[PDB]
Amino acid sequence: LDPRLGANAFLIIRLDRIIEKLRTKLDEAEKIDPEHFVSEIDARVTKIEGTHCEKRTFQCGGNEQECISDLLVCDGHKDCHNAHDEDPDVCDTSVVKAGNVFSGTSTWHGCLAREDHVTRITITASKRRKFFTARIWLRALVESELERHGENVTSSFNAKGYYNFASRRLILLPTDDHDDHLAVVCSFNRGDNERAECHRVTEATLHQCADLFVTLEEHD
Amino acid sequence: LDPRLGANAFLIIRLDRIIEKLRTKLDEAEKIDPEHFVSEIDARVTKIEGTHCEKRTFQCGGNEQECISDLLVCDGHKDCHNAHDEDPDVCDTSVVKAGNVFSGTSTWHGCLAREDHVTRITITASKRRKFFTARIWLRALVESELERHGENVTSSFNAKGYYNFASRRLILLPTDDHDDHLAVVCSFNRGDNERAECHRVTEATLHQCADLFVTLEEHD
Amino acid sequence: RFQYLVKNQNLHIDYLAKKLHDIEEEYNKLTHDVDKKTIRQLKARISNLEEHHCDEHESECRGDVPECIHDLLFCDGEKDCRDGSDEDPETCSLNITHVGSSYTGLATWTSCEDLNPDHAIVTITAAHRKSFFPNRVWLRATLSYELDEHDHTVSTTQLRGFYNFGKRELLLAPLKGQSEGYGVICDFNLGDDDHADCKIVVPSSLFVCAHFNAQRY
Amino acid sequence: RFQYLVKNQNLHIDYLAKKLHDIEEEYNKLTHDVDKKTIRQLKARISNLEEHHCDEHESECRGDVPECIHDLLFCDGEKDCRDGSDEDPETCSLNITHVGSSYTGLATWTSCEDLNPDHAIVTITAAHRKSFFPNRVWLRATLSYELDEHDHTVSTTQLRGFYNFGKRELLLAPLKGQSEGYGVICDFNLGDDDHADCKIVVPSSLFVCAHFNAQRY
Amino acid sequence: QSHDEIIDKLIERTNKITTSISHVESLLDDRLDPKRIRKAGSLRHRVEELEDPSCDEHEHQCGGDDPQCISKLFVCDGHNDCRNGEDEKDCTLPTKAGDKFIGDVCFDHCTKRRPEHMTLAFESSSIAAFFTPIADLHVHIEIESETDEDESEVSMPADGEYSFADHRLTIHPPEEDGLGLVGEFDGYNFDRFVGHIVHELSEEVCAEFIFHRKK
Amino acid sequence: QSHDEIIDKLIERTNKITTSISHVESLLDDRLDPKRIRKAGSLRHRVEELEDPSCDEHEHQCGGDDPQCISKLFVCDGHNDCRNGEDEKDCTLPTKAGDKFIGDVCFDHCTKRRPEHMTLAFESSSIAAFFTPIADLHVHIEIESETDEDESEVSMPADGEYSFADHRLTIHPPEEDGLGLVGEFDGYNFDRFVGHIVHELSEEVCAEFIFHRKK
Repeated sequence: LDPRLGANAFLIIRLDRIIEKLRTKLDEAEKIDPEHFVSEIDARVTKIEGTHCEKRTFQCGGNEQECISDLLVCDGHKDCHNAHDEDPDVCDTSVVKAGNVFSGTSTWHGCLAREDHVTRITITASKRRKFFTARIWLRALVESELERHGENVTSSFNAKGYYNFASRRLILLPTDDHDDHLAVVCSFNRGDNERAECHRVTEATLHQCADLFVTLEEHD
Repeated sequence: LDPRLGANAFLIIRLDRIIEKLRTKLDEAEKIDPEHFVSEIDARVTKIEGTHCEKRTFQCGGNEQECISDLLVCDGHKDCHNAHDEDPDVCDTSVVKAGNVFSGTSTWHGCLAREDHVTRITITASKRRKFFTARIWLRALVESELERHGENVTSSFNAKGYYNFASRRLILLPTDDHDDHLAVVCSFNRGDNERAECHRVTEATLHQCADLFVTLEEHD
Repeated sequence: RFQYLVKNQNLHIDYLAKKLHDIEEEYNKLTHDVDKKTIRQLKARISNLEEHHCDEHESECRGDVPECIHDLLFCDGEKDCRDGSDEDPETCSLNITHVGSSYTGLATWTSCEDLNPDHAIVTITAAHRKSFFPNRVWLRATLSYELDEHDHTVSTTQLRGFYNFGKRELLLAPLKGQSEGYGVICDFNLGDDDHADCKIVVPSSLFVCAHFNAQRY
Repeated sequence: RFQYLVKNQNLHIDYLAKKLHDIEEEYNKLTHDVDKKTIRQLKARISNLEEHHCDEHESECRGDVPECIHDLLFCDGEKDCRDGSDEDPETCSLNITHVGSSYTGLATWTSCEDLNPDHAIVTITAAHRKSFFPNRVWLRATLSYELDEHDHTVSTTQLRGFYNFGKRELLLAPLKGQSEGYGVICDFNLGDDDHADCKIVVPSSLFVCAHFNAQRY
Repeated sequence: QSHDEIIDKLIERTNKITTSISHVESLLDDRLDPKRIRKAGSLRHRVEELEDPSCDEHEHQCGGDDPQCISKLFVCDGHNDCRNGEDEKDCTLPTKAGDKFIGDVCFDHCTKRRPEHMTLAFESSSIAAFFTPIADLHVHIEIESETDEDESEVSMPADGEYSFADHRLTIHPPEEDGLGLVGEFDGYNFDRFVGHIVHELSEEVCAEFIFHRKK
Repeated sequence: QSHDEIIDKLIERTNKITTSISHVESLLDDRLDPKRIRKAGSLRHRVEELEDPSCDEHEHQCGGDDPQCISKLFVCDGHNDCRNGEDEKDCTLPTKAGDKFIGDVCFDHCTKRRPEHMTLAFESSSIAAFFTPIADLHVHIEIESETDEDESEVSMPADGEYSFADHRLTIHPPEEDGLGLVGEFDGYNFDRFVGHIVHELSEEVCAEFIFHRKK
């Protein structure tokens, strides 16, 4: 009657706190994806595991082992029979897709006067064809946060360049600016997609003036 | 204090009935072994799935497909390279081992006067060598429960015979009895080990006087 | 006191934990349920083995309807069938088509083999797909059979041929140019995959030179 | 009343059931943990690839101790090693020894092949065990490489040879009697199983006729 | 404080067992679980079909451990045939009422039009109070044909019975003609049943339709 | 009766959820579960080892998202080097006290006898209150040799330190001779550490022993 039923509640109230605390755990669980971490190691290791091939050649997949000249291989139509390219996993636009913002610390050799600091490469625009995998032409905004005499300032210049699917390279040159602050260059294979290894360089010299390791900032 | 702790008991008392009822389930669970049932079907079906080989020949295993003469094949030493025999699963003494009691209904053609009834074959003794797989010599007791004028009687005679590993056959002949009640013969491949298909027969005639399907009675 | 009655409550629990462990223990003793994956294999083994209605070179549509259509019509590209049983995976399957399946058994030559029946191995070397293709490959394989145990040698003839959906039968012949080459016929129809009733024939008359019941490998 | 308060209690529950389903649901959305079977594969891929101390034809005992013993001594039958690392399965393994493993890659001939580098396939045909034998097989295989795509033909030479435990290297040569036969050297040592650095050689001088990085199949 | 440290102990242990409990209740249900039963029993059937049969065509095999053959007429007298008690344990009558079944043709010598389909509606069904073994049915066999000239529709009514053991429903011919339907079940599994159209007297088969239960 | 039917309802539903709850708490623990962490982190290490290294030999790589190089001397000042906060989050000092480690020889140019084994007992260990980075140790290196003539036993005592970041304990040579031991950890995992016997000045390696922690 009243006891076994009015007490069967102190039993249910429990499940209420439980179910709630359980919500918190499902939140903690979403932060550690195993399937994600493992992927970090895979890429991390694959990064350690040079080219057999010759540069600006494309290495085919498991089945055979052949070299293909880059431009030819990214016809946009299948380079090869198999084809390595055709498989959806590589071609997949989304990860690649610009509009991302990349930040990171730029340690200088000190071609520039100024102390170490952060750079913030942010993709402004990006044309191709409709498809168009190989090559991605793009405009972007490069900022740095450096101190002048007086307070914190920000040196931004506008840049134009391209992304080479195969190259795993993003080249950003200055537009027509009086500043004409030197060109940034980033490569993919971090093994994360997110992350890239960059360097500030001069066109003419095509030396490396500085090392810059960027990371994609979360959009939200 | 007294409430949250004195009530946390009505919570534990529950687990007490639960854990108990749970014991009953673990008892119900031991009666249906899946891994057992499946085996019944396997054997049941394998029973449906004749010999390619010639009689009193032994069919080898998966690898090749060859026929071997029975006596030769159960050397006790390996007949063949592989060897089919040598593998522990077939040779395994225990299932085979006599001392079992087998009962079942004996439906007669009615060479015997008497109405249908039950027979109870029970292995008395069993010699071989120490090893000795092929052949198993044995003595046994055959009873029937039949009605004479007056009450229920039991006709028992003593028998001697052998079991043929390969034959999957158990032959039981009468000893020297005045009754000299006719010889029983059972075959294995039911596909259960337990179960066997038998027939009462005469030596001379080597006809079938009756059909008898036996089943091993549980020892406990 | 407070401290008190608790000292035993934790005991009544430390108790249950044991009465349960002594259960979870008696559980493991009793085996694990065989891997639905077992029943599946039975329903298979069984199903592979009764007649089908159709007279030769017709096969039934996979699904619920029995109905029989001529072997050939596969493929339109499109569902020949009303049922579209075809479109179902068990028909367009990868494994089935899959190349480089090998079948072997013990070949016992009526004809040739003076010696003691030797191991025969018919294995698929290549077989045409396109994309869509629900159907049967037209293929190339190799037939190898031991000379001897002694010799440790072995004949390996290359073959060409196809696989008949309707027939369930693998039909291979020597590619050529050998002029005597030998060929081989393997019938599926246990209904099983794995298992076949192969017979080494003479590519001429298709006359049985030897027979061997095969398994995969 | 009795009937009453119950009508809602079952509701408070029918409630929880939903707040939970809306959880177990948001759970499945988030993937399933990769099959310890994944990490294992990494530790493997990684481990296969650094030097070992030993100068040639010595290999280290499997276990905790580094220690290096000469390749040959396997087997006593008995543990050559103090450690008895041997006795452990990773050494006496079935799979490792296991016959009828096939490795292929794209052979690009320095030498012969006018044409466009073709598929090479070195596959094991038989390899001696006895019972105990922790060790390396002494074996027979076949080396096959396409003539062409066009031709659809293919050379298949039979080979003899062994596998060096210490070397991690597969060394095969033409069985005989061909007098020109070709042979093949495949090095394990990624550390992986699957993967090898094979090179088609001339059984004479062991001179590299062509090279092909292989995988299993 | 002193009180508190105490009190917490007992909760988290009550659950730590309530888990090990339902954990087993699962492993048990796994060996009883009904989907496994039928699936296996189904396999048994396939086997029961192979072979020269224990019981007769007419006769019913009780089972099982020990065989015994009794008449199909013979069960379900209400006396028990079976030690086993088959004639009374098979709890469910295959034959309900109201069911509609759609048949897909696949071999029709039998009619002129041959129809694509053929609906089978069960109007009434009653069992005699004394007889389990046979349930009497009243059925309407519907048909949507296209004739050359026009379109024709038909709903011929016919009597019929369903036999207990057989799972075989015989639909006495609607027609004077004495073309009748004879569908023999797997039964539950599947309500799908092969329907043979025969010459009732002859028992010549001349039309096969696979009937599926419409839900 | 009326009361009863009611009351039962709520129990069997409280559990039907208490299951779905702990069911998730499991799936969560599976993505946090520590055995998976180390196992993966361990993999990370193998990678950190490959390559021309971010930080120096001397310098310590903070991590991680953004690299930063600070001195090995430099952490663990107590000032924070790291945004990251490495110099202070790695909760545990590898170096305990009292531990015994058994080394199995495998390459000994170094001694005359070459011993099979070599026990390493840690007598005392103290960290200066200001210095995290370096923990000072006092160790007895025990040895059971067999000499030609007789049997000899030894327990030479030596000072030594363990460096924070390096996980490398340097045991200054017991001897005048200036043969010293230098074992560099994986650390926890494994307390197993390769022990190189070197000429302290030279840092010439001339003896390798794999040391295992005795429990």
